[PDB]
Amino acid sequence: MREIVHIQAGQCGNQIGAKFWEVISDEHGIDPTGSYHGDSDLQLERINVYYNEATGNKYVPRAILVDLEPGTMDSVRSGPFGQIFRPDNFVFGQSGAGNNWAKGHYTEGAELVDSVLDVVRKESESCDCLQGFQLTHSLGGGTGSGMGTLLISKIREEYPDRIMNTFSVMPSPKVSDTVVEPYNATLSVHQLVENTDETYSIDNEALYDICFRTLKLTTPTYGDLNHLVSATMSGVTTCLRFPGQLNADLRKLAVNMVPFPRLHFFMPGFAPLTSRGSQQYRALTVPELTQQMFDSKNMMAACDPRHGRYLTVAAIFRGRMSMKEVDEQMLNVQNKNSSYFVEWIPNNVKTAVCDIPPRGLKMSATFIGNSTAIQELFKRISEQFTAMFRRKAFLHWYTGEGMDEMEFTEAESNMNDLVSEYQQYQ
Amino acid sequence: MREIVHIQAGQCGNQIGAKFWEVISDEHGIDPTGSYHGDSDLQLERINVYYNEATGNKYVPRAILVDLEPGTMDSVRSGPFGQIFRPDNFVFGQSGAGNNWAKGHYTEGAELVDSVLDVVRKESESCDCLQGFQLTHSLGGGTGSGMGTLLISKIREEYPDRIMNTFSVMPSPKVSDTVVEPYNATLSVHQLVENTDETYSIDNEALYDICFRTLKLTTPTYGDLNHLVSATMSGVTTCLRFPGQLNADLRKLAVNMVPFPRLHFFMPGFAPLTSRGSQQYRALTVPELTQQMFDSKNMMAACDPRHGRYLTVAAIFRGRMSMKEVDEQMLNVQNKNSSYFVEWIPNNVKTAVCDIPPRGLKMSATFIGNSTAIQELFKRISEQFTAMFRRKAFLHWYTGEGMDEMEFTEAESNMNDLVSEYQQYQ
Amino acid sequence: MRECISIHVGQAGVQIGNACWELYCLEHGIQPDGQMPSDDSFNTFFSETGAGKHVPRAVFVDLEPTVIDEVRTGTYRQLFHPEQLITGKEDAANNYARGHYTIGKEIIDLVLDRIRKLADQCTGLQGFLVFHSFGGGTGSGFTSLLMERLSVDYGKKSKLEFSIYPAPQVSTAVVEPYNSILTTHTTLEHSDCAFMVDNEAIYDICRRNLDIERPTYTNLNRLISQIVSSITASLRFDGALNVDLTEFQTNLVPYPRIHFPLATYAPVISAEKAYHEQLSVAEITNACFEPANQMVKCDPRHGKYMACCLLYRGDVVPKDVNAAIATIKTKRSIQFVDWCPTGFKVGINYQPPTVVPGGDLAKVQRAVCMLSNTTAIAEAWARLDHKFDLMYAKRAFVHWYVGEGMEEGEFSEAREDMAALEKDYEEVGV
Amino acid sequence: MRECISIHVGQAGVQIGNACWELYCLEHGIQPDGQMPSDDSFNTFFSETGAGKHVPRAVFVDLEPTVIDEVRTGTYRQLFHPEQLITGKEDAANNYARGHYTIGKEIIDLVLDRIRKLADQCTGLQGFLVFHSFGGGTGSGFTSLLMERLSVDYGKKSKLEFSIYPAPQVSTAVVEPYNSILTTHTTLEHSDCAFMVDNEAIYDICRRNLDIERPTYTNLNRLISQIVSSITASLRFDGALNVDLTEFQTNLVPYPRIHFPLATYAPVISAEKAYHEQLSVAEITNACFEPANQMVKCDPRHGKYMACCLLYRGDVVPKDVNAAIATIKTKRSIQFVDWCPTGFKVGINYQPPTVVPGGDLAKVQRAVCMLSNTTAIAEAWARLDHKFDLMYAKRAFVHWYVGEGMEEGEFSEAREDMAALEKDYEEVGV
Ligand SMILES: CC(=O)O[C@H]1C(=O)[C@@]2(C)[C@H]([C@H](OC(=O)c3ccccc3)[C@]3(O)C[C@H](OC(=O)[C@H](O)[C@@H](NC(=O)c4ccccc4)c4ccccc4)C(C)=C1C3(C)C)[C@]1(OC(C)=O)CO[C@@H]1C[C@@H]2O
Ligand SMILES: CC(=O)O[C@H]1C(=O)[C@@]2(C)[C@H]([C@H](OC(=O)c3ccccc3)[C@]3(O)C[C@H](OC(=O)[C@H](O)[C@@H](NC(=O)c4ccccc4)c4ccccc4)C(C)=C1C3(C)C)[C@]1(OC(C)=O)CO[C@@H]1C[C@@H]2O
Ligand SMILES: Nc1nc2c(ncn2[C@@H]2O[C@H](COP(=O)(O)OP(=O)(O)OP(=O)(O)O)[C@@H](O)[C@H]2O)c(=O)[nH]1
Ligand SMILES: Nc1nc2c(ncn2[C@@H]2O[C@H](COP(=O)(O)OP(=O)(O)OP(=O)(O)O)[C@@H](O)[C@H]2O)c(=O)[nH]1
Ligand SMILES: Nc1nc2c(ncn2[C@@H]2O[C@H](COP(=O)(O)OP(=O)(O)O)[C@@H](O)[C@H]2O)c(=O)[nH]1
Ligand SMILES: Nc1nc2c(ncn2[C@@H]2O[C@H](COP(=O)(O)OP(=O)(O)O)[C@@H](O)[C@H]2O)c(=O)[nH]1
Ligand SMILES: [Mg+2]
Ligand SMILES: [Mg+2]
Repeated sequence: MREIVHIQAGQCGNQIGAKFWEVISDEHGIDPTGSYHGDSDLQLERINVYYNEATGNKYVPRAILVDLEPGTMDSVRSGPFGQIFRPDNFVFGQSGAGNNWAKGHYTEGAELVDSVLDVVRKESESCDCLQGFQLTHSLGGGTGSGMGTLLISKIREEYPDRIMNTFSVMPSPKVSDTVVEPYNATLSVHQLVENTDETYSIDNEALYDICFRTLKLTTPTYGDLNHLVSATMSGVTTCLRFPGQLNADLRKLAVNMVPFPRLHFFMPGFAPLTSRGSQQYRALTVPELTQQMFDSKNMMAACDPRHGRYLTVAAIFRGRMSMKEVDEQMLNVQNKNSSYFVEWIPNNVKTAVCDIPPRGLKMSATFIGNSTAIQELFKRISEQFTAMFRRKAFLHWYTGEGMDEMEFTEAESNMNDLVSEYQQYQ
Repeated sequence: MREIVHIQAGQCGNQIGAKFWEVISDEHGIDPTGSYHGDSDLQLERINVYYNEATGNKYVPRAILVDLEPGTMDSVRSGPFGQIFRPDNFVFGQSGAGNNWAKGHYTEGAELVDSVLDVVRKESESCDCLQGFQLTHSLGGGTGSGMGTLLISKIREEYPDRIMNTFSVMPSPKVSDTVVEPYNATLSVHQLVENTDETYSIDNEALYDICFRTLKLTTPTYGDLNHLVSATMSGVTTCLRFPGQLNADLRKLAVNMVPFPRLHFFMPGFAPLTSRGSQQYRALTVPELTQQMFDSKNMMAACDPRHGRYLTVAAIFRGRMSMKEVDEQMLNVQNKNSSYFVEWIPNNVKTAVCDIPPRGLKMSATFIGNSTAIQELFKRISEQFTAMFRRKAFLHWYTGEGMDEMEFTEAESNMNDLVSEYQQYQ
Repeated sequence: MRECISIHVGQAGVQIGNACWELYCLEHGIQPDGQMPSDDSFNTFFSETGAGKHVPRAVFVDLEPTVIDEVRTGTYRQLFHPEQLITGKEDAANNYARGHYTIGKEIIDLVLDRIRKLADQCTGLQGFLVFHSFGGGTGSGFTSLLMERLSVDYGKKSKLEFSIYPAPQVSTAVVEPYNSILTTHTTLEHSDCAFMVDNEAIYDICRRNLDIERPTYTNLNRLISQIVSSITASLRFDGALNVDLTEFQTNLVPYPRIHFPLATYAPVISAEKAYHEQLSVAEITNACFEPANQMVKCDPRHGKYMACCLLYRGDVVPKDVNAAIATIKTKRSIQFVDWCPTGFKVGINYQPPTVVPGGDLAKVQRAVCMLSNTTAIAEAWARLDHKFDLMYAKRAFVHWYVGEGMEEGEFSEAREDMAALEKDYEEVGV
Repeated sequence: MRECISIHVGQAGVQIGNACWELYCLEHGIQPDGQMPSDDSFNTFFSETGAGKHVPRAVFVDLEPTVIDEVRTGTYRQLFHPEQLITGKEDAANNYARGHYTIGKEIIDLVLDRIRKLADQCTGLQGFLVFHSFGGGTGSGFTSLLMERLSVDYGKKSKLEFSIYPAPQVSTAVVEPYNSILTTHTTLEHSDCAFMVDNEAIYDICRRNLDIERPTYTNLNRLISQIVSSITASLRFDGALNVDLTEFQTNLVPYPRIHFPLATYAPVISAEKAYHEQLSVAEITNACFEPANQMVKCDPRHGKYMACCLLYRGDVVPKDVNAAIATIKTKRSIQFVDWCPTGFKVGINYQPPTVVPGGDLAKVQRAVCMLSNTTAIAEAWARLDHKFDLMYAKRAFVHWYVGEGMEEGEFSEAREDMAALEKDYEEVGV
C-alpha cells in the first residue's frame, strides 16, 4: 500500500537518511533492535510504507545505502540505529570518488551500479504497491552528485511512472568546504531537472541561519542540520502514513505544486522552531505557526522569497486542529502579501492536515514552496562555474575519467536555461 | 479590543516604562513570572489592552524595548520584572549614541530601525483592534531623543490613523546632567509636533519639587521620579481597561483636549500625594483631591500655570464616588480662577470617572492640562539653544554624522513658531 | 565588548603601566599570576583564555630594556604576555630625533604588529589609552611615530592621551622642552583628548593632602592609576549615569583642536585624615575646583571653564550632585565661558574606589573624578614657549637633532604650531 | 586498506624517517620493539604479523652505511625489517652523477625488489611518501633513478614528494644547486605533488616561536614529522570531513605541472607559551598565512594564492573554520588568484596532535596543517636559477659530472626545464 523505497547516496545522504530513519522509527515506535514498541495502533497500520515485515514482528527499513567508501558504512552501522539496517543494502566500493563527479558517474560508481540495481529491484518487488523512491544525496562532491544522478537515471528509466522525489543538500559560496563543488552541482542538476519529478533544494547556510537566529543554539553540530532536514523529510510523507482530515500523499502534492514539468525544485521548511528557553513562552496556535512558516528565516536555502514570486506553496499541517483558521491564514498570507505570490494564479497554497501530531508536539507545520526566487542559488552556481570554466582549470581530473568539455558546456547551458525559465514567470 | 502597543526608547524611557509595567502588573494582578494572580475578574477582561495571552494562562506585555546599548537591557532584564518581557523585543545595538541626536537619527539608530520595525509590526498584527502606540523616551541625550523621533516618524507614516501619545521627560536648566541637551530637545520636538497626536511633557525639576515639597521624602531616588511618571502613565489609560461611569479612552481625551492640531504638548499630574506621616491625617474626599490637583506644586513641569491660561484640562477621576461634587469643583475651579482659564472657551474641563480605584487607594485623580504657560520650557530651551547656536559650538559632532547647519536653523525656527502659537492664545 | 588597548611608551609609560595594572588586578580581583579565585567586568581591560587566565591587552614599549626586563623580574612577570612587552637595544637619549627617525624605526613595525594582534580579539574596541612623558626621548619620538600610523590604521577609534608634562620649576633634563615641543603636532593632529600631568603640582598635592613628607614617583603612579581607572569606571562597572568613552569625549570637546582638559581627583586624603571627616559629596565637589588641588601648576581662577564633567563613583546620590553643582554655579569666583551656562556633565558609578594596600591614599566610600577644559591651562604652555625660545635662540642642542636626521626647520614648524594652539585657546575665551 | 609506502633516500631521508616513525609509534601507541600493549588505525602505515608485531612499510636507502647502521644500533633497530633498510658501499659524494648512473645503478634493483615486496601486501595502497634532500648526492641521484622506475611500475599510484630545499643564505655545500637543478626533471615529470622544505625559514620559526636558542636538526625533524602526519591524518583516524589522499591532491592541483604547494604548521609554540593563550581556531588560522610562519623563505604577500587546504585536527568545530575563513577572505593583504573565489578546502580530524616527550613543541588541543600553492614560491627558485648560472658560466664543477657518465648538455636541459617551470608559475598568476 503506497510503499516508498529509500536510497542513500554519499556520506551526507546516508547520514541524514540514517537520522531520518531514527526520527521516523521513534514516530512509529520501533525499537533500535527493530522490534515494535509504539503506544497506539496508529503507528502500526502504515509500517509497510517504510519498513518490511519480518519474523519476530521486527521491521527492517526499505533503505539502500550506497557509497564509494567503507568508512561511512562503518560509521552508520556503528551509529545509534546501525543494527536495524539490512546487511545486504550496504553496497559500497573501496576507493572513494575524491569529490569527482566524473569518477562516480563513469568509473567508480558505474561498477557499483549493477550491485545497487539488483538490491533496489528486490526491494521494489518486495513491495505490495510501490509509490516512488525518496533519495537522499548531496550536490557537493563526486559521490552523492556523481553516482546519485546515474542511478537516479537508471531507476527512472526502468521505473518511468513512479514518483521520483529527491532531497538535495547543495553547495553554497560562504560555507563551501570543497573547491570543486560548482562542477558537481552543475553536472548533477542537469540530470535532476530531466529525470526527477520532485527535488527539494536544501542549502547548508540557511540551516545555520535557522539554528542560530531561530533555535539560538550556541554549538549546533552537523547532526542538528541533519535533524532540520529530517523534520521536513518526515513531514512531506505524513499523509500516507497516518490518517488526517485532508490526505495529501506525494502525488497529491505533485499535481498541485509543479505548474510546468521542469519547475520542480522546491523550498522546504518546518514549524514550530524555538530555542530551549523560549518554547516555555510561545503560544503554539496555528496562526502563529503560519506567521513563523512563511518567514524568510524559517526556510532552508539562502534564496530570499521577497526577491521573487511564489508559484505554488504546500502547507501540510499536522495535529488535532480545526481548519477554518487554516484557510483564513492561507488566504491572508497570499492576500496581504499578494505582491509576493503570482497574482495570475490565484490560490497558491495546498492545504493538508494530519490528525496525529509528532511525538512531544501538539501540532506541527511543514512548508513546501515554489518561488521564482529559488533561481538565486542556480544563477550563483552558474556564475561560480563560469569563474572556473571559461579558461580551463581542474578539467584534467574530469577529462582523465573520460569526461569531455562539450558536456560541461551543455551542463552550463542547461543551468542558464533553467534560470531563464524561473526568471520568465517572476 | 483597543489594544495599545508600547515602545521604550533610551535608558530613561525603558526604565520608567519597566516600572510602569510593574505598576500595572500589580493593578492587573500579574505575577512576576507572568501568571495571573489578581483577586477580581475586573482585572482580567481588558488584559488584551497591555498583555498578550499565551500558553499556561501567562501574559506577556506588548512592549518593544529599544536602545543603542546592551547595559540598560542587562539592567532591565535583571530587574524586578525582567523575566516577563519578550526576549525578541530586546532589540539593541552595541555602540551607544553618546548623547548625539545625529548618531541616533542617521547612523546608530538607522541600522536598528529595521530590527525594531519588524517587531512593532508583528506586535500590531498580533492585536485584535489596535488603538495606538504609547511611547516612552527622553528628550535629553541622543538615544531617546534621537532614534525615538525616527521610529515615531516611521510608525506614524505606516500607521497614519492610530493614536500617537508620547510621554517625554525633557531637559531643564538647573538639574541638567548633560551639556548637549538643548540640541537634542530642539531636534526632537521638531518631529514631536509634526507627528505626534499627543505628547506629555515631563520635567525632572518639578518631579523633585513634588517629592520634596509634597511627598517630604528625604532621599527620593530616580525610581521615585519613575513612580511619579508611571502614576499618570496608568491613569491616562484607565478608562479603556476598567469600567467607569464616564468612559474616556485616549481619543475621548484627544477630541476634547487639543483645540488646534499643533497644541498637543500637555501637563500631567496625579492626586493624592502625601508624605508617610501625613496620609494618616488627610481627608481623601474628592473636593480635597481637586484642591490638590490644580495646585502648581502637584504638576510635573516648571511651567507655572499662573503665567498663562488653560486651554483644556482633563480630570480623569477614579473610584466609587458620585459626581455632582465632581461637576461643582470642576466649575468652581474655572469660575473662581476664571482669570487662569481662557474665558473665550467656557468649559475647559473634561471629566472622567472610573469605578475601581487603584490598589490601596479608595480614590485617585489624574491631571492633564493644556495651558499656554507650557511655553516656559519651550522658549527657555530655544534661548539655551541660541546660547550654544549663534556662533558654532559642538556642531562637528553632529556634522560629522552627516548633520547640517540649515536643519538646526529650521529646528530653532520651529521652536520659535511653536512658542509663537502658544503665546498667541494666552 | 568595550575593549580598550593601552599603550605604554618610555620609562614613564611602562612604570605608570606597572602601577595601573597593579590597581586593576586588585579592583577586578585578579592575582598577579592572572588567575580568578572565587560578570565580564574585566572584558574592558583583560582578555580571557580557556584555562581561566586574565591576559591584559597592553604593550610596554621602551627603546631600552632596563625597566621592562625589571618588569620581567617583578611580581607581574607572569601576568603579561612576554613578547607583547617590547624592548629595544639603544636608549632614546632623551632625544626626539632618534626616537622618531632612527632607533624607533626598526621596532615600530613589531609594535603595530602586536597592536594588530591585540585588536583582532577586541570585538567592541572602544579606544586607546597611551601613556608616556613629554620630556623623555622615547615618550616623545616613539609616540610621535606611533600615533601617526595608529591614526591611519585605527582612524575611527578614539585615542585618549595621558601624558606627563614638565613643571614650571621642577625638571630632570635640560632638553625636555625640545622633546615637548615636537610632541605638540601629535596631540593636535593625532590625538582626540589629551590629559596632561605635572609632577610639581601633584608633589604639592601629596605634600599638603596626604601629609606624607617623603613619597616617591610610585605615590604619583598610585594616583594617576586612580584617575585613569575613574575615567574608565563607567565602561567596566554599573552606574545610574554611565558615561560612554565616546560620550565622555563628546562632552569634553567644543572644537576638534580644543581637547586638552585638566584633571583632578578627590578625595586625595591620608588614612589618618579620612577618619575625622564625613566626606560628603559637596566637599569633594568643592575640593576639585580649588587651585591647590589641580594636577597642573596653573590657576583655574586665572582662566575660564568651557566643559565640566562630574565623574562620581561610590555611594553618591545624583540629587547631592545637583545640589553641589547649584552651589558651584552660585559662586562668582568660578566663572565659566559664555559657551556653557549648562556647565556640568554628570557621571555616577556604583563601585567605590579600590585602595592599594601599600598606598598612601585613604579608604573613602565616595570618590569623584574631575576632568575639565579651561583657558587657564595655556599658562602651562605660556612658560614652555618662552622656555623654548630661551634655548632655540642660539640653536642650543640642535646638532644632535640635526645629526640624527631631523630637519632644522622642524623646530620652526614646532613653535609655529604651539603658537597656533596658544592663540586657539585664547579666542574661545571671549 | 589505505596503505602508503614511505621511501627514505639519503642521510636526510633516513633521519627524517627516524623522526617520523618515532612520532608514528607514539601516536599509534607502538613500542620501539613493535608490540602493542593493551581498530586498524595502524594499517595505513604499519603491517601486522601473527605474533602481534607492527612492521613499518618503509625503506631506508643510503649509498653509505653510517646513518643507517647507526639506525641498526639505535632504539629502533628491532622495529624495522633489517634488509628492507638498504645500505651501499660508496657514498654519493654530494654528486648527482654517480648517484644517478654509477653507484645507485647496482643497488636500485634491490630497492625496487623491496618496494615490490612491500606493495604485494598492501591491499589498498594509496600512495608513496618519499623523503630526501635536493642538495644531497643520494637524495638527488638515487631519487632521480628511483621515481623513473616507480612511475612506470606504479604509474597510477600517487607519489607525494617531501623534499628538503636549500636556503637563500644558509648552505652546507657548494655543489648543492648542481644537485638541485637535475632534480627538477623528476618533480615535474615523475611526481604528483612536491612539498619543499627550507632549513633557514624553519630555523627562524624555531628561533621566534619555540623560544629555543639552540635546537638541532632533530627539532626540524620533530616538526616535519608533524606536517607529514597531519597530511596523513585523515587516512588513519576518523574525522567529520576526512580528505582522501587523492581528494587532497585533486584539491591542490590546478594543472598537471603546477603541483608545488607550500606548507606551514600551527600552532608551533613552546610549552611555556602554550599556557597563556587560549589558542582558538581563528588564531591558528591567522598564524598560517603570516609570512613569519612559512616553511620556505618566500613572502606569500609577494604572490597570489591558487589553492587553499585547511587540514585541521583536534577539537575544532567546522563552524569556527567557516568563521575564520570569512575573516581570511575579508582582508585584502591576502589576494587569491582570480581562479578560486571559493578559495578554501576544509579538512577536520578528531585526533589531537601527539607530542614527542623529548620535543620542544607544546601540547595543544588543536592543530592545523596548512598546504597551499602560490606564485610567490617561484622566488625560492628565482634565486636558485641565478645561482646556477653563477656556477655554470665557467663550467664550475662539471668535470666530475662529466667524469661519472653525465652528458654535458644535461645541465642545458636542466636550466631550460627550470626556466619552463618558472614561466609556467608566472602566466597562471594573471
Ligand atoms: C519539552 C519540549 O516541548 O521540547 C520539545 C520542542 O517542542 C522543541 C524544543 C523541539 C526540540 O528539538 C530540538 O531541540 C532540535 C534541535 C536541532 C534541530 C531540530 C530540533 C526537541 O528536541 C524535539 C521534540 O520534537 C519531536 O519529538 C518531534 O516529534 C520531532 N522529532 C524529533 O525532534 C526527534 C528528536 C530526537 C530523536 C528523534 C526525533 C519531529 C518533527 C517533525 C517530524 C517528525 C518528528 C520536542 C517535541 C521537543 C524536544 C525534545 C526538546 C524542536 O524540534 C522539533 C523538530 O519540533 C526545536 O524547535 C522545535 C520545537 C521546540 O522548540
Ligand atoms: C498605607 C497607605 O495608605 O499608603 C498608601 C498611600 O496612599 C500613599 C502613602 C502612596 C504611597 O506611595 C509612595 O510612597 C510613593 C513614593 C514615590 C512616588 C510615588 C508614590 C504607596 O507607596 C503607594 C500605594 O499606591 C498604590 O498602590 C496605587 O495603586 C499606585 N501604585 C503604586 O504606588 C505602586 C507601588 C509599588 C508597586 C507598584 C505600584 C498607583 C497609582 C496610580 C495609578 C496606578 C497605581 C499606596 C496606596 C500607599 C503606599 C504603599 C505607601 C502615594 O502613592 C500613590 C501613587 O498613590 C504617595 O502619595 C500617594 C498617596 C499616599 O501618600
Ligand atoms: N609623574 C611622573 N613622571 C615621570 C615618571 N617617570 C618619568 N617621568 C617623566 O619623564 C621625564 C623624562 O623622561 P625619561 O625619564 O627619560 O623617560 P622616557 O620617556 O623613557 O625617555 P627616554 O629615557 O629618553 O627613553 C621626566 O621629566 C618626568 O617628568 C613617573 O614615574 N611619574
Ligand atoms: N631540514 C633538514 N635538512 C637536512 C637534514 N639532513 C640533511 N639535510 C639537507 O641535506 C643537504 C645535504 O645533503 P647530504 O647531507 O649530503 O645528505 P644526502 O642526501 O644523503 O646526500 P649524500 O651525503 O651525498 O649522499 C643539506 O643542505 C641539508 O639541507 C635534516 O636533518 N633536516
Ligand atoms: N547540511 C549538511 N551538509 C553537510 C553535512 N556533511 C557535509 N556537508 C557538506 O555538504 C557537502 C557535500 O559534499 P560531499 O557529500 O562530501 O561530497 P561526496 O563525498 O562526493 O558525496 C560537503 O562539502 C560538506 O561541506 C551534513 O551533515 N549536513
Ligand atoms: N525623570 C528622570 N530623569 C532621568 C532619569 N534618568 C536620567 N534622567 C535624566 O534625563 C536625561 C535624559 O538623557 P538620556 O536618557 O541619558 O539621553 P540618551 O542616553 O541619549 O537617551 C539625562 O540627562 C538624565 O539627567 C530618570 O529615571 N528619571
Ligand atoms: Mg626612557
Ligand atoms: Mg648521504
